Amino acid sequence: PQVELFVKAGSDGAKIGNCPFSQRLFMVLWLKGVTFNVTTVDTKRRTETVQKLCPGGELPFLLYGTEVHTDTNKIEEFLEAVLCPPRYPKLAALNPESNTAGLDIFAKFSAYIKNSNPALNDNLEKGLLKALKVLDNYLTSPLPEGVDETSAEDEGVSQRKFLDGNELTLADCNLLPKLHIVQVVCKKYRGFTIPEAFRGVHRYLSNAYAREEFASTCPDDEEIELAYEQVAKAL
Repeated sequence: PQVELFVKAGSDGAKIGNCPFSQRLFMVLWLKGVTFNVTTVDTKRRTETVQKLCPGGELPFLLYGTEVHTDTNKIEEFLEAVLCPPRYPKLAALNPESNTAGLDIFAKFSAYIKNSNPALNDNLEKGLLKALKVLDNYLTSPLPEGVDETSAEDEGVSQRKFLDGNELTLADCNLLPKLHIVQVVCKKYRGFTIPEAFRGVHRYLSNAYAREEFASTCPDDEEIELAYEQVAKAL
């Protein structure tokens, strides 16, 4: 069946807008290997076709054949269920812990970036750093080794590329768009970076930036920053 993902447009009404849900679903479709369209929607000037498909204005939404699906979590679950083996790869993580690691970071970032009081900034910075460290601990703790790596048993070096192993999973599709926003926005508006001491987080992001499924689905830095001009507050 025809597959079409509709996502909120950015500042010019044409490019993909900042939205971690849009990027998540783009990543899931890309990783499945299915043929699909991505189309943007300017909410201030929606096309007639879009107004008829999604009268309620929900975004992102997915057209699968002639049927419209809304709610990012429900869309993802649906895609995982219908684009399944043997024709398409299963993308669900094998370890439930992969689906909870780092889940709290984005809301801690939001609280941090939306604050304007200088002293309170420092409490919020600590909350964000603690959440990033808990993710770092997950990324540096071992999981069963994939069949394409033998270093753990051969040399004593346990390593993996992503949250759950050496392949991108649904968990990474949720988390990576959010971490990317955290990075770009915190650098711009706070001069804050994820500490180099968090090796797990840095190795993960390096490995992810080397995959087009992630790198190519990121909005450009200026667009992300622009989307935060009425969200981020100056101290």
